[PDB]
Amino acid sequence: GLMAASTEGVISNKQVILKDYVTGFPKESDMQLTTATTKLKLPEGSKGVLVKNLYLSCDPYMRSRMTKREPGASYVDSFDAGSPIVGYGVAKVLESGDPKFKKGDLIWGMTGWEEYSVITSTESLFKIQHIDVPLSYYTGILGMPGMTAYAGFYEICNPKKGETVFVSAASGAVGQLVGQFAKLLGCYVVGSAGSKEKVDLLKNKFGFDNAFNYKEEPDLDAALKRYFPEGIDIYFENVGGVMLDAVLPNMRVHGRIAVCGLISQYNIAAAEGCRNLMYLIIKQVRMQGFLVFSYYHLYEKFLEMVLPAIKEGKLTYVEDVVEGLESAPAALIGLYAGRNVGKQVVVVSRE
Amino acid sequence: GLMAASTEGVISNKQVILKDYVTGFPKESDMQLTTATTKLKLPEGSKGVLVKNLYLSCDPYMRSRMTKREPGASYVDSFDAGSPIVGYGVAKVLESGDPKFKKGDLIWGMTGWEEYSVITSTESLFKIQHIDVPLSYYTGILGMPGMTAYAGFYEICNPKKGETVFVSAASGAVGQLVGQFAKLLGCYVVGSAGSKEKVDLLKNKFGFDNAFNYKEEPDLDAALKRYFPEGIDIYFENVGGVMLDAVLPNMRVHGRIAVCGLISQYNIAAAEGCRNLMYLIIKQVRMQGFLVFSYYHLYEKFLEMVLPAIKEGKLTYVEDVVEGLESAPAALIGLYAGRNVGKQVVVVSRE
Ligand SMILES: NC(=O)c1ccc[n+]([C@@H]2O[C@H](COP(=O)([O-])OP(=O)(O)OC[C@H]3O[C@@H](n4cnc5c(N)ncnc54)[C@H](OP(=O)(O)O)[C@@H]3O)[C@@H](O)[C@H]2O)c1
Ligand SMILES: NC(=O)c1ccc[n+]([C@@H]2O[C@H](COP(=O)([O-])OP(=O)(O)OC[C@H]3O[C@@H](n4cnc5c(N)ncnc54)[C@H](OP(=O)(O)O)[C@@H]3O)[C@@H](O)[C@H]2O)c1
Ligand code: NA
Ligand code: NA
Repeated sequence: GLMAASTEGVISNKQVILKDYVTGFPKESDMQLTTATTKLKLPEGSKGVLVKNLYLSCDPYMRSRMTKREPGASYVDSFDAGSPIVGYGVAKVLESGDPKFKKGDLIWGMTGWEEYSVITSTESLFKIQHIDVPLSYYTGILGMPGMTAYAGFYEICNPKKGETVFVSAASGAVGQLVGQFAKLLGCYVVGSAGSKEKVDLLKNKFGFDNAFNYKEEPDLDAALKRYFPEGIDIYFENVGGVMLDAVLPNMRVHGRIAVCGLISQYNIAAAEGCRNLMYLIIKQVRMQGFLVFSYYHLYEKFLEMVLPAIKEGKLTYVEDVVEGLESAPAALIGLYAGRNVGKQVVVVSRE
Repeated sequence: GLMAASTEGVISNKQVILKDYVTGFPKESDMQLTTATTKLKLPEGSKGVLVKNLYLSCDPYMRSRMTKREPGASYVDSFDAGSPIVGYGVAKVLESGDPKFKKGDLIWGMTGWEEYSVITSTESLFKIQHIDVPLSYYTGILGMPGMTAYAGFYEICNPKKGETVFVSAASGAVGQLVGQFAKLLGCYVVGSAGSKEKVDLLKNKFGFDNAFNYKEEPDLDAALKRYFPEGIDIYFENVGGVMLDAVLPNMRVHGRIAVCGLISQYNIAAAEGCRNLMYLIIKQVRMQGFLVFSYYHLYEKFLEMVLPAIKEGKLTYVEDVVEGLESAPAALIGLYAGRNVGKQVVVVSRE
């Protein structure tokens, strides 16, 4: 077989399309791998960038964008059926209408699930300077998940030396950093995760004081009392559901719950009830939700702290890396089954 | 018929006894009116007071004390089966072992459901000085409920001029004050209550901007959008249950929920689930429980503000007054049916 090159400079652009809006849990077959065509040229008048995508993030929030809604009651618009999935990634600039960015610069920000994207505005892109770390880190510890852990722990939890900290989904992109931040502060830290592998990772890689497999614990209250005989000062909440109900009676007086996520609720049409809210009164607890995008003014301050800590080996990170856009649908769905061990990354292209 | 006076100075002391611990909703027949005897003499060595009870408070928390528990996981010990109900009241000192208190002084604090009580310690009693108000006010606006409204609204809600405020159980002991405090601050204030009488009281007596009868609203979300077309900055939560679920999607960004009470949950063995907690994240809401007893250091500051406001007619109060200890069981149970119109008081004796 033989394929002539295009005399109009057309090349192939593989894409992951959302075929149609999703009800309940997403399936691989809700997405379609396709091959489009592109002339690698920016639209006339573009103030944006034409990029080659290198790495894509799989992030839990992305399921919410697969449900059809009008712009509102969500912080962000639905995906468009028939168009590529969009999400955070790391890309190389091919052409720019903004002279801040030149060919060969590396960026992170919202991009398409495709080999090549046009991003119409640069105002929400970050130009990468420090490349003495794996570039995939700018989807996790040096991107949106790392900023989430930094904001949620240091700005919402009011953490103090000697406090007790519980983290759910603790081996994941956000949780693995919260627990390290807490350990470095001098807190007692425990995490919950969904397998022996992830429990062992918490104790051995991340230095949590203890951890347990929630899927093997018939009695979550008894598990939390095993590790917190005098209660929990801070709950960093990533999951919601039965774990939140089990936590509430185990909070300390003036305890805090940072409500980062509620991933156990993301795929069911009607959420489970939280039943132990009386303990917010009895223990005088502050339960506070937050959105990372309200804290990006702190990003440069965050990088000034975390880059040298990674270099010094004070902070570490575990990524789950899968190869190719072809892998991306299964990697995204896998978040809701705990398939990922650490932060889920898709490698579209290393260069 | 003829009854000789006792040659040992014994007199009759009517009491309301808890016959046995309560499961589910309390009944009048869970309590027993009885006549004991007393020699109005303090025990040898007593550092406390012998008092004549004048007024008793019916307060929602009292149901929790009718369930048997070990000392813990509740901020206070169960009632004793076979002994008088205890709760906040207003009393006259007959005899004292503490010379701070003399015969004829008026106090408020925790006392027995009886004509005469021995209170073993004075450390938690307040000696009343200002008697140019109804003495019953020291069970409500000048007692524990008034302190609750002051602390919860001014210390937990971070209220600001022009903010939107929603109050549940808004015609009750606490809620009727929160809404007045909010109106005086320049907030837009709406309240929910369980009857037309109480709705009309909110608009006409307390100057709320609006109010509605939750028992007549099939769609609580639609009712809240009627009164809050741009959402709720502060929810002062007294009820929990379906009202909390309806509020959450109607919160404004950086909205606050002061969790004072959850009375819809007090009598059912398993609480209803709160299902809309995702909105704590989407709207970045602070949902914070508190206990009035952590704020009694502010009581003298509270009285310096509220006494002149009551005298000037800036603040008003509505009490539901029933006559006699014989009325007390039905008045207490009535709280869980909304029988009370305003703060529920029992008159044991006017002097
Ligand atoms: N507020 C914000 O701005 C913000 C930003 C970023 C992330 N978040 C939230 O933070 C949380 C963590 O995100 P992440 O990126 O770090 O994800 P992640 O932990 O790397 O991956 C998701 C993990 O969720 C766990 N999980 C999935 N379904 C579950 C269920 N039904 N019950 C309990 N655990 C379940 C799984 O771990 P196990 O194997 O341990 O079950 C899975 O590996 C998510 O809720 C996300 O939405 C919020
Ligand atoms: N955190 C603290 O330190 C503290 C201190 C004091 C009080 N509190 C709490 O504050 C709340 C109000 O106390 P309060 O003394 O002012 O009581 P209150 O409002 O004077 O009386 C209770 C009222 O609750 C309402 N209610 C009863 N069952 C209900 C249900 N199933 N659904 C909805 N509403 C229901 C009724 O009003 P409607 O006719 O309008 O239904 C009833 O009149 C209570 O939850 C109490 O426990 C907390
Ligand atoms: Na501690
Ligand atoms: Na407002």
